[PDB]
Amino acid sequence: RAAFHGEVVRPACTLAMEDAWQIIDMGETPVRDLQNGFSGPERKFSLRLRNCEFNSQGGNLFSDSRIRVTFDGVRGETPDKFNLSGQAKGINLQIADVRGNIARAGKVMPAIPLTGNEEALDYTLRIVRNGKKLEAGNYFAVLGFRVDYE
Amino acid sequence: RAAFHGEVVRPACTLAMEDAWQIIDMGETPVRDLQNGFSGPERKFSLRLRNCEFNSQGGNLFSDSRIRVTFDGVRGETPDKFNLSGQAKGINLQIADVRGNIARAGKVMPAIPLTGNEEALDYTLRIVRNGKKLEAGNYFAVLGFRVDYE
Amino acid sequence: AVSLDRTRAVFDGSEKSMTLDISNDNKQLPYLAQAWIENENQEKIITGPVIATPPVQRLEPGAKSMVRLSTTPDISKLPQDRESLFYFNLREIPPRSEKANVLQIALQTKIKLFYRPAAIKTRPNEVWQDQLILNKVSGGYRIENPTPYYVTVIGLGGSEKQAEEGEFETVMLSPRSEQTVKSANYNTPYLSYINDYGGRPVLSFICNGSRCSVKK
Amino acid sequence: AVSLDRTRAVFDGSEKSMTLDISNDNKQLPYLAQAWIENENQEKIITGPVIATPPVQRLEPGAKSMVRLSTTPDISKLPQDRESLFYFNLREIPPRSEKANVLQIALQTKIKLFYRPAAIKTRPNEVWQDQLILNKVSGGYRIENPTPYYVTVIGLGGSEKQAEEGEFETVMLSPRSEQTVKSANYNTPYLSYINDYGGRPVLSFICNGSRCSVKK
Ligand SMILES: [Co+2]
Repeated sequence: RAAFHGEVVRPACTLAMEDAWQIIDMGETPVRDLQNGFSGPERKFSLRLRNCEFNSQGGNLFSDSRIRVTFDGVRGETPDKFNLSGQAKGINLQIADVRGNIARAGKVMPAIPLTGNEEALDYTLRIVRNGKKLEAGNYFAVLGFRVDYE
Repeated sequence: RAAFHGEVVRPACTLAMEDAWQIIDMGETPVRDLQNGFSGPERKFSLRLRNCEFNSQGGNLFSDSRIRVTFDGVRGETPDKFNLSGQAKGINLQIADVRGNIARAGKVMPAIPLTGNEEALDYTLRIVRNGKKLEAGNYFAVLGFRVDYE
Repeated sequence: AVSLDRTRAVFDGSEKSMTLDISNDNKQLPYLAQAWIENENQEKIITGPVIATPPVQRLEPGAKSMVRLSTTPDISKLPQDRESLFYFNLREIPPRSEKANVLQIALQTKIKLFYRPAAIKTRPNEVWQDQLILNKVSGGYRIENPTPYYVTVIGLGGSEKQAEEGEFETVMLSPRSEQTVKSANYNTPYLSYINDYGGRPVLSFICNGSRCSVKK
Repeated sequence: AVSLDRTRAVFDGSEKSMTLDISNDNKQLPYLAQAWIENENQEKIITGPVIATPPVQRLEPGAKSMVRLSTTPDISKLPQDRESLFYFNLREIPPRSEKANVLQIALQTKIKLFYRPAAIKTRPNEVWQDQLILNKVSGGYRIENPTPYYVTVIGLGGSEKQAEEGEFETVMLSPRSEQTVKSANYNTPYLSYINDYGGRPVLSFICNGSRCSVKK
């Protein structure tokens, strides 16, 4: 547009979710599913990264490794699990990207191509066992989603 | 081109002339023409203003009054004349734009449309009488061409 | 031969000094470059509150250099809620030729130097010019500038093209002031101005009676 | 909810401090924003030589604010002929919901913070990345960065389109260093990098044997 103007830079992405509290409802503790040897039901949650021109001609900041994402939290029973807070006992959290890669606390997520050309990162979490006696009760967890810019 | 980059501003114009000394040869003192009651022969001199995107879609910095030009020097006999330095006596200098407007020392030149769509300002000077006894001899004059930016 | 890198300078009052790049674009001869500052009335100042260094410097052919602008303690005496106007001057001294009967031209560049105190510092591309108000009156408009910055109006017409190319006597409004301009009446007046970068944006106005303000 | 105005920051060593604009883009709830700095090894620092203020601040919905970066006296101990690397961090603290069995996400933004001493200050849009040199070797190239600045390489292919879109493991070269990258051989390699503004220019290289340098 204008041939002469001030400095214009790419801003960092702002994260947005359906819920204003940036919260994902996990549902009551899936004791039935757990005891049967399975994992609780899956809960999808989309993270939209805006204002940073996330998508480009033939790619996006995430897939091209221009930004690196990491889920920060407390390691659970195994490196593939996150610890949970609250009254409940015997349960851990698990997070996976759209191809099954399981997130490890403080470990960068692998860059992969996105589907739907949507300007969002989609993850799936589910409750799993942690090798301890199951004790129903409310649980909580605050996870850090860290975006490192190249 | 680039969506994100540093500040880019319009630079001021740089003045250029045919002669590397930015000098206009006036020729020997035209005593013959002077005594006959006329003025010496005319000498054209073009001032090219570059690097400032002088020309725009439908105009130019000068014609649109975005810059104002003034010839600075010492007033001669009348407000329409410039004083000359050197041995010679009895002579003044006169400067006129492409429409006959005569430049007055320290007085801004009137904005007017340009011809030829050339990125240059063309002026014409000639030696005239100053009401004193003619005394041949070399003369000199340094004039300031001042460009005030709006 | 000697040229300056901009058509206007904004001195950020939150810093102590700034530099302006100059250049001897003549690649054959050496030219000298003198610089000085003038106040709002274009009167020369030498001791402050803004100084230019060096006052004179030699530039070899094709040489590049710069002039530094710095403030003295007295700078604090200027208003801190509006801009103050100065002028920066760069005048060349061409190499002395000893040719007979000649005329030599020496370019002088004079640009506006806006001292912008920290309290009104702006972000890149910030636009305050859209706060101007046009009031229809006999002969033309009475333009109001309620902002703390100087605003240079270079166009005013009935259309964008007219604002950019129409004939208009350039006028600059001091901070918090108003001036009257002779002009034809325009249904939806468009106004053009020069920004910090030497660009010429165009603003679309809407009127209600004799009072016109920028399109919301 | 809380976002930062840039993907990288350059601290001009000729000034004492700078500000970064932040914003709570959530227009319904209030979010807190903590900021801190980390050294070149991503280890947190609190006493200097670079500090961020405020460390924590409350942002009302839709609120805009900023974080100021300032240096301590110890800043002078850093090299003055090359950049020094730091990281700026902005982590939000979402409003505590007391909902049962929930997971809450808190964004953390980490960008590179380049301390650029005065001696190597640059002009807007200056390009030094074109001084890189590619040396063909087993597996790929050994990239040389002889400049005093950090250079982040995000692309390398046989064509411009390939440099911009081709798969490439991003790498950053420290000032005056060199690194080896696994890569296929390219007749006329093109390289892409990220500049101070978050832009991604592309450079055209020409080779002579195993040594490739930017097209003159
Ligand atoms: Co641009």
